[PDB]
Amino acid sequence: SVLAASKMVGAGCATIALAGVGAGLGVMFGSLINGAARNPNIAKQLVGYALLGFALTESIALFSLLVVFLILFA
Amino acid sequence: SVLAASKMVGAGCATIALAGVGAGLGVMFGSLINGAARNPNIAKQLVGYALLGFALTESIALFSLLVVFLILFA
Amino acid sequence: SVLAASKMVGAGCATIALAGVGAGLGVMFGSLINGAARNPNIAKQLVGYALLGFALTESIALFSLLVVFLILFA
Amino acid sequence: SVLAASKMVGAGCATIALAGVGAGLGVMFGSLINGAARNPNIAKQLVGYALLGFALTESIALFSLLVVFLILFA
Amino acid sequence: MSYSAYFAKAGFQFPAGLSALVAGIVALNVCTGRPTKGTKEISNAEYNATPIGYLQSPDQHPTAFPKVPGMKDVHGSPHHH
Amino acid sequence: NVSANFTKFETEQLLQIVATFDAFNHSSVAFLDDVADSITYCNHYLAPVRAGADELATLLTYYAKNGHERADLLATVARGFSEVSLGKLSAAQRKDTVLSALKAFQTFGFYPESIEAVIGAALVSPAEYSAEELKEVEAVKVAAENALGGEFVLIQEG
Amino acid sequence: MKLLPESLQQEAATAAVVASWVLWHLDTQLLPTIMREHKLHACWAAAAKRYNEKLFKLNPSY
Amino acid sequence: MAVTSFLGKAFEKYFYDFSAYEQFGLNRFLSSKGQYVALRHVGFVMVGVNVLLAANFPFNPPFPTIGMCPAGWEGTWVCQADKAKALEMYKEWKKS
Amino acid sequence: SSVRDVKTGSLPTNFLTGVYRFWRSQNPAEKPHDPVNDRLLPAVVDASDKRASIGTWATTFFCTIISCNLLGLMPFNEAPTSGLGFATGLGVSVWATATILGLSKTGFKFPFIFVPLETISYTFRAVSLGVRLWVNMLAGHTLLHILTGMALALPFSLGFFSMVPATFGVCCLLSALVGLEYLVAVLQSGVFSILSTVYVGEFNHDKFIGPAAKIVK
Amino acid sequence: EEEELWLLTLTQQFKHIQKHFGIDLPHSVVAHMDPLLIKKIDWETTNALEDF
Amino acid sequence: VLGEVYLKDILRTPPTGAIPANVPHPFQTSFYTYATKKLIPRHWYLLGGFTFTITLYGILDGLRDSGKKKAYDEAIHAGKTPYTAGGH
Amino acid sequence: IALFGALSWILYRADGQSKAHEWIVDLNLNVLQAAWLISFSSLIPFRAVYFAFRGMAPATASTLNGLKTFSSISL
Amino acid sequence: TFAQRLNSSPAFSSFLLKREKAESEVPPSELELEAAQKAAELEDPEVALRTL
Ligand SMILES: [Zn+2]
Repeated sequence: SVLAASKMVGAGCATIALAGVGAGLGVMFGSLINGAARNPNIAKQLVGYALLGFALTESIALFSLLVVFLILFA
Repeated sequence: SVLAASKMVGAGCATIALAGVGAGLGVMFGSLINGAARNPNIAKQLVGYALLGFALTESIALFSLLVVFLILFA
Repeated sequence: SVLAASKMVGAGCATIALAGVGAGLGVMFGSLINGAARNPNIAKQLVGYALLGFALTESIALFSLLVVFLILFA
Repeated sequence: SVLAASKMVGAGCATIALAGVGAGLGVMFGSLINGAARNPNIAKQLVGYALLGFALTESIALFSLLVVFLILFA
Repeated sequence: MSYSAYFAKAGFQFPAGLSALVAGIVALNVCTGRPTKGTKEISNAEYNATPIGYLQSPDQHPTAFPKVPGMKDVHGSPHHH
Repeated sequence: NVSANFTKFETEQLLQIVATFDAFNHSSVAFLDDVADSITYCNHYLAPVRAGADELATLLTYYAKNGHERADLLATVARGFSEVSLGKLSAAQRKDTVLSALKAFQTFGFYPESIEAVIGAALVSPAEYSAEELKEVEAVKVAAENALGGEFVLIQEG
Repeated sequence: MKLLPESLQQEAATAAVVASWVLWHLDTQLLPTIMREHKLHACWAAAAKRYNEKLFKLNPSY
Repeated sequence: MAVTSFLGKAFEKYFYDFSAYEQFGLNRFLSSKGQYVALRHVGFVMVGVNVLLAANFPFNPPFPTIGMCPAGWEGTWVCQADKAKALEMYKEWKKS
Repeated sequence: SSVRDVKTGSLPTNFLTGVYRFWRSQNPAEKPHDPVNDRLLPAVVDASDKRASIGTWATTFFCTIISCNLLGLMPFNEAPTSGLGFATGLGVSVWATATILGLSKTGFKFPFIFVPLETISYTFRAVSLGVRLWVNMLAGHTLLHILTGMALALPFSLGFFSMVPATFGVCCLLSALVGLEYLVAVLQSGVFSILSTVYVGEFNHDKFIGPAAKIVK
Repeated sequence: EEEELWLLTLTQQFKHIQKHFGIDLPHSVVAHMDPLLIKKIDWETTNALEDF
Repeated sequence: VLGEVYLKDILRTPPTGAIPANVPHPFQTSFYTYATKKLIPRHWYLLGGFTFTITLYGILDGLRDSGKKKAYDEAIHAGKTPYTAGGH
Repeated sequence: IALFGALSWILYRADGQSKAHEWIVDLNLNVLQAAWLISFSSLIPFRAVYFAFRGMAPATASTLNGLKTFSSISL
Repeated sequence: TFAQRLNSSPAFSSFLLKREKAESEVPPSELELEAAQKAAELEDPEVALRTL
């Protein structure tokens, strides 16, 4: 069971990328607050961009988690 | 035996994703403070955006917790 | 035992996640000082937001400390 | 055996490279929100640059993921 | 007056082609080509030879509210190699 | 039957019916008015756009042969003539359609803004047109220039 | 926990059947009704001025 | 005489008229109505999980215990971590 | 052969009108150089004929994906989208729809080492579009199952009515997680359809057959 | 009263539509009252011009 | 005067006798008109995408079945059990 | 048919959730989802949601602007 | 008024809108109320003939 042991170690080392994607997502949402404070008249437009931005940013998390699944339950 | 030991090792290593989402949440709430200082008349609205951002950022945080509890207990 | 030894190493690796929590907390409090300097008239209100943001970031720290518990004593 | 064990460990180490890609996507989309709040009349054009920037950042994620399967399934 | 009683006259009605949707999903779930999950296509002589309980594998009959995770309702084929 | 319930008929059905009634010399005044009323008022105003310019030219030559003048129907079926519908045709069929439409428009004395897409379809490729046909097209071109209020140029690619 | 299903083609065909039914139901049952309401209101709102001026010109009652 | 008419009217009277935020006078204990809705939500979750656990028990849980038993089954057949050993211990516990 | 009667101004009609007009507004038509009149109307109609129905396709994908995503949150129910084949079949379907449209624009012709790199960068949209929505649905259900077990363990090993504050806190966390799953269901349906519109609007562009001859004044 | 039927039926039909439209008017009553408008609307949905 | 015969199928009043049947769209009437007028001329790209994904996933099922049968073949050739029985 | 098919689907899915390996967390996920279906009946402002959806469609967002009285008068 | 007609519509007979009134979302104007009163007064056609 050294393979399953390395599976646990590899998945635990695999989810480090969620840190970077969370820092980026917090940067993007803080800029959404900033851009709404600069120009609130288009704020409901900006939130849309934010959601779209969060969208693509989230994908980099899920390609992390998929590898975790490909490590754990493949 | 070796498997439970590596489960401890991996569930510890998976936790470090919480650092980046903590940094992202801190950047986002600091930008909430800056945008509330720059424009208090929409400040409550900005808090809502922060909470929205908080929710989405917490998803990434909870994703990391998922792998911890997929390694520690599963 | 190698289980308790790996519990020590995993609790250390889980404790690493407090770093980004402290970094985002420092970023948020520095932005509190900057937003109070740009606009002191609403400054106490900003402190409220700061404490709010602090509490939500502490949730992540709580979760990280939770994982340390679940490695150390479980 | 030990080789497949190292495949799991190296795949988990190789998908750490998505952290900076997620952080860079977050910085880029946050700048998109800031630039659209700054000049909304060209905002659609900025979204094009964002997609262009996205198309040249996630390729780096491809160069991680192409390695990951090369660690896993080769 | 109003047309409120005219619309209260008509009862609940399905979406217009829902029977085609349920027919397509059922025809995808029953016309697969492969046998049912868990089961194996055996010969007719083997099927007529074995009793009921020996033909049922224990993995396909889980206990309804199991006191222990992994309880099976039937115990199949004690006669095996 | 067509004159009884003309409101039910669509434009494509009326164009096929008018093509058959134009192959023979069969027409009444009431039938012509009911077909024109049905195409103009009872049908969508972009239904000549989905027609194909040979069907519309058949209808135009039908109304020109029978002498029935309906300026609203002419303004409706002039919409179907464009670069798109004439470009859908083959070269001989486009020449026949342009000659039929220009002859009918000169008969009625009606020169819409969309006659030039007919005229241009004869002047972008004047290799298939004979000299008397080119004289006919230039007669309708000068007449449309006088009616529309300007001179006829071709637009290039840019 | 398994990532892959018993047949990927069966699940893909289920998604295709569900989305094609939503496409047919949208184009056939929903969008005609939607456009009947919307294009009635929009045709009246787009033609109010021209319609009332044309009917004012036709009306001999003034 | 009809059942579904009375069921609709009764569920309407329970949904709209019956309000335990004012009937029990909970405006003194709780601040607002939305706070009561949140606490009634979480109380519904708590009562539901306790009814499920309380419904059928004692059993070996498929969910991971954090090394804690129910204080009456230290090592009988409920806290067993290995499942086949817990199954045979359940059998010799069911023979009693 | 008789159709049903519809009340004008029903709430589903209004909701689907707003949804269709949204996904239709995502790819707007280009303004021509000439003023739109009866000379330009067949050019406008042919421009609408050459434009793909991305409003109908995006409304289709939005409605089916938000229906399955919200099916995941009904009791006794899992999302079809949390299956791998379902969600990634929808993703490969949108990518192949965009690719088939773009190939048919180029005369059914398939497309200096920049071309395989851009080919892999374009081909990864087929993976990303389905894996994003499928991964989000799978992660949310998996996180809830792991979280539910911990919550169940707290009253299983500490008494049914003997530990009120910790059970209350962890059920607050679970309830906030299910509310987040509602938000993620709606968001991932909207994200799938927005990325669908941009992927097909990369190839929606076509030639405007305007007037080739005109009267100048 | 040479043409009062046509004007008065226009007034009555639009008054009924405007009175009932977004509230409770059925589609059948609309397609009865204005069948050619419903025909021209159905032409747009048929010929893929439903967003014209 | 302007009679009722000029208004016959053009312009009607609100119904006094009974509410009529709803007029069907041509797509609600027949699937052939929907298929030949709008499903094939407009939505054949989406249908080709569904056809491609079903073809591709059949190819992936074929690859998975080939790999699984190969593992089963070398497992029964090695003399060992291909599957773990388990405990009931 | 709809109510009996929904009840048969609910019973069949609850039976299959009982048979499942993590059965108790399945039956508690049902409680966690039914809690939110309960709380949505209390939280959502259904009148404001109705009129927001009325504003979503242009047919219900405005009044019919059509035939005026002075044009179609008959003296 | 438009709000009264919305209250008499089927949508406000449904279960989630039984106790709601459309006036609370958008109240009718003073012109709309006086015109509803005037139209109710003119619903008698003999009164309309005498008034005109
Ligand atoms: Zn589940």
